[PDB]
Amino acid sequence: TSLLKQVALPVFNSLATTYRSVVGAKLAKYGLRFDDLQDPLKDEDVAEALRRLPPDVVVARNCRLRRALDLSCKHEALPKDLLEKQTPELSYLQDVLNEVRAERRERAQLGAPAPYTRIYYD
Amino acid sequence: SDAVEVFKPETGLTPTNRLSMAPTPYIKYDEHNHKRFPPGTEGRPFAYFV
Amino acid sequence: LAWASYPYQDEMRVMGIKACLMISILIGFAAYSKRLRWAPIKSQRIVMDVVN
Amino acid sequence: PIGVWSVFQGYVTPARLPSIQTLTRVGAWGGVVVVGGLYMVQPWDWLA
Amino acid sequence: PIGVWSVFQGYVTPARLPSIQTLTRVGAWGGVVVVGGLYMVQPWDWLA
Amino acid sequence: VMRLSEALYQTFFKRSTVYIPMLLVGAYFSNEAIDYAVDKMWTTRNKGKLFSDIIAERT
Amino acid sequence: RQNIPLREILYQLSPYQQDVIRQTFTNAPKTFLRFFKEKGVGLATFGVLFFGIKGYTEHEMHQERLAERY
Amino acid sequence: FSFTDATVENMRGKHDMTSGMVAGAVTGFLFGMGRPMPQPVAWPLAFAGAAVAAD
Amino acid sequence: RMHNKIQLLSVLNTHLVAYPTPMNLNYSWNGGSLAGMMLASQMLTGILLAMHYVGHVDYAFASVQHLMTDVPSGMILRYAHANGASLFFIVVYLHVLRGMYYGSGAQPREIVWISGVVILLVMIITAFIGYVLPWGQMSFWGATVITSLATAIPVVGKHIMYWLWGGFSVDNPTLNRFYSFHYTLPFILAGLSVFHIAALHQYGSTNPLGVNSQSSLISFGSYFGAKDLVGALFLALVFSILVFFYPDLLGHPDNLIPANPYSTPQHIVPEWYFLWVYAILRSIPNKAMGVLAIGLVFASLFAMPFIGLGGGKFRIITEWLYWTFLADVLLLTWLGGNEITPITSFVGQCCTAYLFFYLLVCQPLVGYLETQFAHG
Amino acid sequence: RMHNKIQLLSVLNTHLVAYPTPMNLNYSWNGGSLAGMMLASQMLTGILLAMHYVGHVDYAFASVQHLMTDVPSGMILRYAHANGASLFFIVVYLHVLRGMYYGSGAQPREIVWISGVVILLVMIITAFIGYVLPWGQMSFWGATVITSLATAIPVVGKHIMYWLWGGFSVDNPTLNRFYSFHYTLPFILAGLSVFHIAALHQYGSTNPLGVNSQSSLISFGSYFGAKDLVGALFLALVFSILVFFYPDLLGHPDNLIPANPYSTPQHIVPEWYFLWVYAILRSIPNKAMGVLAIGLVFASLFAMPFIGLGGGKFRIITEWLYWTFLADVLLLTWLGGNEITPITSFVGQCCTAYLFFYLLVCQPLVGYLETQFAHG
Ligand SMILES: CCCCCCCCCCCCCCCCCC(=O)OC[C@H](COP(=O)(O)O)OC(=O)CCCCCCCCCCCCCCCCC
Ligand SMILES: CCCCCCCCCCCCCCCCCC(=O)OC[C@H](COP(=O)(O)O)OC(=O)CCCCCCCCCCCCCCCCC
Ligand code: HEM
Ligand code: HEM
Ligand code: HEM
Ligand code: HEM
Ligand SMILES: COC1=C(OC)C(=O)C(C/C=C(\C)CC/C=C(/C)CC/C=C(\C)CC/C=C(\C)CCC=C(C)C)=C(C)C1=O
Ligand SMILES: COC1=C(OC)C(=O)C(C/C=C(\C)CC/C=C(/C)CC/C=C(\C)CC/C=C(\C)CCC=C(C)C)=C(C)C1=O
Ligand SMILES: COC1=C(OC)C(=O)C(C/C=C(\C)CC/C=C(/C)CC/C=C(\C)CC/C=C(\C)CCC=C(C)C)=C(C)C1=O
Ligand SMILES: COC1=C(OC)C(=O)C(C/C=C(\C)CC/C=C(\C)CC/C=C(\C)CC/C=C(/C)CCC=C(C)C)=C(C)C1=O
Repeated sequence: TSLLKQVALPVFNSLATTYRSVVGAKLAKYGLRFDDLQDPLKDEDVAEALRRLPPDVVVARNCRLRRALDLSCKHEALPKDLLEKQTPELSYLQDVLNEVRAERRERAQLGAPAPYTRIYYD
Repeated sequence: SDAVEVFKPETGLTPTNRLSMAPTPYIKYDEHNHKRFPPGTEGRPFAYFV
Repeated sequence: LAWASYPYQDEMRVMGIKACLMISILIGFAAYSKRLRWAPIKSQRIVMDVVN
Repeated sequence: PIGVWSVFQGYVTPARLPSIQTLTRVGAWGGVVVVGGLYMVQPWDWLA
Repeated sequence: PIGVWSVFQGYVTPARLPSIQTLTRVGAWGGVVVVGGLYMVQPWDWLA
Repeated sequence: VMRLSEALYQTFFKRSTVYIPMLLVGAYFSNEAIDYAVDKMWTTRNKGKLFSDIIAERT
Repeated sequence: RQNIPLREILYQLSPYQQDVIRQTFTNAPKTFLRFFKEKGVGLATFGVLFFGIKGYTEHEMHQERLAERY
Repeated sequence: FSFTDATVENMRGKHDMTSGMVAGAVTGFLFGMGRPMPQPVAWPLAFAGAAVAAD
Repeated sequence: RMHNKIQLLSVLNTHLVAYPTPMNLNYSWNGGSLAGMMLASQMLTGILLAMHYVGHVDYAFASVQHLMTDVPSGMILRYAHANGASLFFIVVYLHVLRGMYYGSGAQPREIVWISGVVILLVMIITAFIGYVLPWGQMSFWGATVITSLATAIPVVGKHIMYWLWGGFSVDNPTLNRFYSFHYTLPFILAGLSVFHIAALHQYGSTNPLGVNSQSSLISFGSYFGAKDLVGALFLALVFSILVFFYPDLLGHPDNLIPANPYSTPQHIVPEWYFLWVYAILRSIPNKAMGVLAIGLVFASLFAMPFIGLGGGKFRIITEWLYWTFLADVLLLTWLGGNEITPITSFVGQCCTAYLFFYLLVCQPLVGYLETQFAHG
Repeated sequence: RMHNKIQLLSVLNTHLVAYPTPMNLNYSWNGGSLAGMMLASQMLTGILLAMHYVGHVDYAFASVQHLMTDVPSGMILRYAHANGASLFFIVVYLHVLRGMYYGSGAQPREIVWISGVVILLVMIITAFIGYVLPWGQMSFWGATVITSLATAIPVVGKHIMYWLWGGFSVDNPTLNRFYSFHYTLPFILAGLSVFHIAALHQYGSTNPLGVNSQSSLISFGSYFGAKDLVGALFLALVFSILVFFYPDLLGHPDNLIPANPYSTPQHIVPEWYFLWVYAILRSIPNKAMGVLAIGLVFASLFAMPFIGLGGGKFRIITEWLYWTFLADVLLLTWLGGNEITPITSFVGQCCTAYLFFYLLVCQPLVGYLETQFAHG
């Protein structure tokens, strides 16, 4: 497997860049980013990564989500001057989330759990 | 009470701060789905009849 | 024999014509009352400091 | 997600899996179900 | 202590009772149920 | 632009106890008109085929 | 009830200060074309697969009926 | 165009110029949708006129 | 303030009037209210029909006819019940396909998906035993063919079959017990629906964008009551057309013949909403393997919130494979209504294999690749 | 906690395991769990019964006989379902008398009392129309006598009566609709029971001392599970005695005769739990006045949380008057099984007058005097 898995990575990278191009074209009309597509209810690591963030980053993420949901209700897209400024691949969460997942993988090899649970309501 | 100690805003001439210090009377709504009537249109609405 | 299988076909069709007419008018009236209630939301203005 | 995302994220390790003694004591409930079914149906010539 | 206990203690005065206008506005619902029943049954020209 | 009249508002719309009987009489007349239109269209289209046409023909 | 930190100005107009269904006639052809532009690929691949497999199956069934003849 | 033409043909029970005009109006309205406004009327007229000239 | 004084006002206000809901919900989020309305319609018209039906093999067909002709409004009630079952299955199938498209069963809504699969199984059993009640040819022979699948289980198959029948064949005790079970199971459906809805209100609905929506929530009662009324009126139009203009369109003509246990029809087929399961069963030339395949389909439906990755519009590979899955299930629906033939057997086998491939291979693996593409 | 992660386990834990209950509750607080057990038993036995019963004239009596002699365990099921109605009414009556003795409907538990009175009315209607179903002489003639009492409302009389009957006399349409109504009403009973229990849990139960018990509360699920099990075993002993040794003791022998509309029995009396209302009706020499008095009894029952002052012990005058009320009600129960005689008419009139006197004069005025004596 190692003989063919040396060059199976550039094909993965090309497919990933094509995928991100198409989806980022879809995302930019709503003013969203790739990291806004991660739900703290859907993943407890994302919920942990989101409380490790400074408050202005969280305020900006909430503002972008509110704008996108308003656009989705109105069946609209962003205007051309806003749409040309959109940066769908500017990460704000991937470093913190990668650190959180690495910590959870480290605790699991020693039999320890994660020091957080799912978000439980009511 | 003062707004700096109660609302605690960020400092700067951001778009939200400009409307907070001096709101404009020329409010623009979105008109892709509904066109507004002329402002100050009086009378009981025609939607009750409908 | 076709009458014997469906003895009330004429009455059913008259009732169906009345029902289709009434429901078709009510669809327009309900669409009107739906769009009236949702109008302050569909035309709201949100301004924020985010540009991205 | 919790089912296959946990296997793919590397969260399912041998140190986190249940022990072989735990699997022995949990799997002993299988004989209880067999004897409960035999008590309910009584489909035996076992009494002799 | 809601009911006869309120009137035994003196909590039901001439004040805190409904006004004549309030009773007339509530009393105007008597015609609505009559008209609704006549609309539902339709006994046309049945008044003697 | 088009707007409901004030004097017509103060009579049939301000109180629900006046609005509801007006609603019921309008409902009665609307049902009568829809019944009339449907029956007239059906009898005009199927003229000569109904049982009453044969009975009135035999007079 | 789930405090959300956010900075905004929101404006809303009375529903008796705007129209209700008049813009629905203007936007109707554009919305039709936008709907088919967005869902064109999925509806087409559904139609191609369903009608192609159904047509192939019906054709071969007719050939099977013809093969039983004398 | 062809489906609308034959549908109106079979619905009216006869062959005449009405089916071509209706099919042209439908096809031209399909072409003219989403465009500024001389065009959602002008294109049904052009396709119906092509049908009428054909007949 | 007034709803703060009574518990029943408070619960109703919280869960019906002031319940927060995402503002960008489209008309694909109306299937639940329509399914609830169709369940209420089925319960009302069934309760009204039960006052004239007799559950005996000498009077069942005759009482159906007498209800059709002599009972005032009995034809409307009978056609409304028989076609409301089909519209109930249409609305529920579209609801499930919405959930499959958006991946709505994912965390934290695993309980909602599992209670949904439970509801669908109860619905299938309810409709199947309700169809036997007219005691026509299809009603008799379909119950004979389907309850004879218990003999695929070895050793104790015929004993369970005879215990369910009450005898050596489908006869009067079968009809009486089917009538009691059929009257009973809709109330279990109402309870399951109440539990299913109260499970969703813990976290709320998902939105068409697939993002977190806690920043943009509006009251349910003021806004989504009218939006649900619009869809209810569109459903009432289709219901009126089916009841009054085409009442036997979705039925079978053989169910108007009285039941004969000594002469089977040439083409025993179920109602249309059981045809995909029937095609799965007929495609496999082994009764035990067919029953196992149906059970594995429903096990894969239960295991969706734990093996499924991939959701709505922004996850484009699974979004494209959804339409292939939809074409596959409609091909299974069409294949069930056709006779056994080598090409239909082959095509049914391939379609069942593709359904299993989509459920168990595409949803975990392709979902994981697109998560790595988007966020790796 | 494991129950803190699934919302179903949280509700079940909160309302059945850890629910704080006063520790000094005696064995007269076991009426409600016994009533729920009897409701569940009636539902189970009836659902089993409906698989062998045919709801048509000229088949109903024969289907009950085939159930009794040919269905395995069918005699046990029928006798259990017949005597379970009697035990259900015994338990619910003792529950109501407990609430009357302790003043259990007072503030803040008025909704609990009102929902109980609604449950009692639905229980009465359910038991009556279920008693019509075997189609004997008592069934037919009791259904005739009770439903032909709508000719007391002026003008709109026989119209309502003929619409109830589906004809001009009690016949096959009346039996056929009574089967559907009787099958359906116990699910409304179960839902109303769930609402009734949920209304009590807002404030918890009263105690035999009649004081505030917030300082001395213990867990329900450990301490009051075995205490309910003891009373359930006593009820099972009485139930087993009634089923196996005296199965027809509480019934009427005339209901074993097939119904004859042209021949009436000598004495037409209902089941024992309907006898006090029958005595109130039969004592007054006017039909409209008898129906008005029957309605006034239940209106005074609804008004009891808002007019009734006075509880258990430490309020001794109303405590003593409770025993006169109990004797009055038991006398009315005895009088309903007798014949119409001038002395029995006079005694029944006096008993009805004292029942109204206690419900409407003693409970407010004597209770107010007790409050003025104790805390004045
Ligand atoms: C022998 C028996 C004769 C029976 C004759 C009647 C058979 C059925 C009627 C004819 C059906 C054929 C045309 C159907 C058109 C339906 C509409 C449609 O497809 O549009 C959906 C769809 C619309 O997309 P949307 O508008 O984006 O939703 O159109 C397409 O995307 C095009 C579909 C083309 C694929 C199907 C082509 C026909 C398959 C035939 C395969 C034959 C295999 C031969 C192999 C053996 C050779 C020896
Ligand atoms: C998650 C699992 C999902 C499973 C999905 C199952 C399928 C769901 C969608 C099915 C669509 C309905 C098809 C029903 C008829 C199938 C007939 C068949 O295959 O056998 C042919 C069958 C037998 O043919 P033969 O045995 O081959 O001769 O023919 C018939 O019985 C007549 C077919 C009549 C078709 C009527 C079509 C229009 C009915 C109304 C449509 C309403 C659409 C939605 C509107 C309401 C919106 C709320
Ligand atoms: C309390 C609720 C219900 C009652 C009392 C009830 C009762 C009945 C009765 C008495 C019949 C036989 C009369 C006839 O054949 O027309 C029947 C038929 C039927 N019921 Fe219901 N039903 C109920 C709910 C449902 C539900 C929820 C479904 C869901 C699919 C359903 C599906 C059917 C079907 C398919 C038939 C056969 C109709 C035919 O082909 O004639 N029923 N029901
Ligand atoms: C009698 C049958 C059913 C009723 C009355 C019902 C009712 C509802 C209602 C009212 C909603 C909220 C809004 C909506 O999405 O429409 C909902 C959501 C949902 N239902 Fe159903 N449902 C039924 C069957 C099912 C079935 C059979 C499934 C799946 C196998 C299912 C899965 C779901 C899911 C996953 C959601 C959450 C979707 C979301 O919020 O994005 N339900 N249901
Ligand atoms: C099927 C019928 C009924 C069921 C299942 C039921 C159930 C219960 C249960 C489980 C309790 C709590 C335990 C207990 O105190 O026994 C309770 C309490 C109570 N019930 Fe019932 N009940 C029924 C009928 C009634 C009726 C007919 C009435 C009154 C007319 C009534 C009035 C009350 C009251 C006032 C309480 C509170 C007693 C107190 O805490 O002092 N219930 N019920
Ligand atoms: C889902 C619930 C129930 C079902 C399906 C049911 C079913 C039946 C059936 C089929 C019969 C006629 C057969 C026979 O009489 O042996 C019957 C009779 C009867 N039912 Fe039930 N029942 C239910 C609940 C109840 C309840 C809750 C009560 C009382 C409050 C009740 C009281 C009676 C009585 C008194 C009879 C007359 C029995 C006799 O004298 O033979 N039933 N029921
Ligand atoms: C945002 O999401 C949501 C929706 O989507 C947009 C909804 O639509 C609703 C509202 C839900 C509806 C309309 C579905 C109906 C609910 C259920 C549980 C269906 C089952 C109930 C039945 C059949 C009741 C019939 C039985 C009765 C009355 C008992 C018998 C008694 C008598 C006949 C007297 C809610 C709360 C919601 O949050
Ligand atoms: C015309 O006829 C026919 C039907 O009908 C309309 C059918 O559907 C089907 C085929 C349907 C399939 C394969 C899907 C539905 C399958 C099953 C097995 C339905 C479930 C019902 C069963 C097992 C009957 C037993 C009933 C019980 C257990 C009562 C429930 C009570 C409790 C669990 C306590 C066929 C062929 C048919 O030709
Ligand atoms: C010998 O004779 C007698 C009987 O006979 C054996 C009796 O039993 C009774 C006892 C009956 C009493 C006191 C009245 C019962 C109460 C009511 C309201 C009458 C029943 C009403 C009916 C049947 C109307 C139809 C309604 C139905 C079936 C259900 C309605 C549905 C809902 C509420 C959802 C008496 C007195 C009697 O002397
Ligand atoms: C004053 O203190 C209190 C008491 O006094 C000590 C009580 O007694 C109770 C209530 C007691 C309860 C709830 C237990 C009694 C049982 C009831 C009401 C129901 C009986 C049911 C049984 C035996 C089993 C039913 C089984 C099934 C399978 C039906 C369910 C159906 C499905 C899952 C589909 C309460 C709340 C209380 O506060």
